[PDB]
Amino acid sequence: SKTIATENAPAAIGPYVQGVDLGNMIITSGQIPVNPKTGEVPADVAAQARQSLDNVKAIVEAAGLKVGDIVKTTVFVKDLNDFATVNATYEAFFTEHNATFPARSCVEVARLPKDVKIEIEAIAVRR
Amino acid sequence: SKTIATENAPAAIGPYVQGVDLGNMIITSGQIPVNPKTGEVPADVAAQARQSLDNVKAIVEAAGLKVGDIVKTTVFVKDLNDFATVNATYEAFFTEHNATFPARSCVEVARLPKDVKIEIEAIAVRR
Amino acid sequence: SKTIATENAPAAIGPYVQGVDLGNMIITSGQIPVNPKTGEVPADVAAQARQSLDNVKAIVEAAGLKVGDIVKTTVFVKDLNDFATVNATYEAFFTEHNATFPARSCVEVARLPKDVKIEIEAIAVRR
Repeated sequence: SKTIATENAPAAIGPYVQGVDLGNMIITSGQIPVNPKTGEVPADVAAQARQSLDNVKAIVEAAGLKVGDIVKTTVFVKDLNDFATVNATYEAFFTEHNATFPARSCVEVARLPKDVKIEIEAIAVRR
Repeated sequence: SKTIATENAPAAIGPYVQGVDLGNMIITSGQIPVNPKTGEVPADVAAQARQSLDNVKAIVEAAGLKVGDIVKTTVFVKDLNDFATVNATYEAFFTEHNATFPARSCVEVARLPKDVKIEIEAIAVRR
Repeated sequence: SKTIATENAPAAIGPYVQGVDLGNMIITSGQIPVNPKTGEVPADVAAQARQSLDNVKAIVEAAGLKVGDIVKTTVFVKDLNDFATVNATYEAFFTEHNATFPARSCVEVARLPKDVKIEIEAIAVRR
């Protein structure tokens, strides 16, 4: 197994790595909507969902996989009242990559790192 | 890898599939207590826990596995004060299937889809 | 696949096992900061984080692996305001084991079993 490290997702400053490549299975850390170019977080929940998904994509692609290889996500949100918006963005993201939708779990948590509105972790497979 | 799709669990309307069959490992989406026959959610927390477990079972069985093949679950609840009840139902469900209990994580979240009281995701293996 | 059962982590009284050994992959149950020798929970959040990590370590080691084989954790906390402290302890724990940091997801939940401040689940691999 090996660490996945890419400039295309926010740098792993704390005691974690961006993701792990286990051979057939890749697992990402929970991605928050931090822009890897600027370090900023967009205000808009739809934009946050998209930034988190782009961060997941960067890690999966750094391991040689595609968005279409993602088979399971967990989506942690700060407010389920914004879920229609998140769902629309999430759906669009997968559609843009001609990807079958992953299996998913979705819950509203009390708070997320940096007070973001969403955090998404993903599992992808080579086969 | 392939999608698991069964009439025996609530249809996957949003941007997700019910579960994924990765070869040896099967992963389900987080199941909420929606009845696949009627679309209704039972009021009772014990009944909700059982409906979620039945939904997990439907997906695992659609992949050719048994409840006894489930090795890890995550149980998200709306209120840990109802956990004795949930635990009793969960225990009964596994016992009914002559199944070794899976590894498990349990947390109280702020809110769940459709305001349900429980959501359960599961991992099962063929070997 | 087989159950992992060790006297070195709190006994699995409810309907769960401490962890599962799936061959290459080991998955633990969500560990809470209960001391396996006394059954008590330390007051201090740093001490709680360390007790949870020690419990994870006991299960991983019972399967023949090391802390350095842990590749993904999920850390559920009661209060993200205590996260700097948790992070410091978590970092120290991995460093003490000369371990590459795992991938990680971190969220604040509404409540945890026994009103603890942290629960940590982990995935480790042999290869």
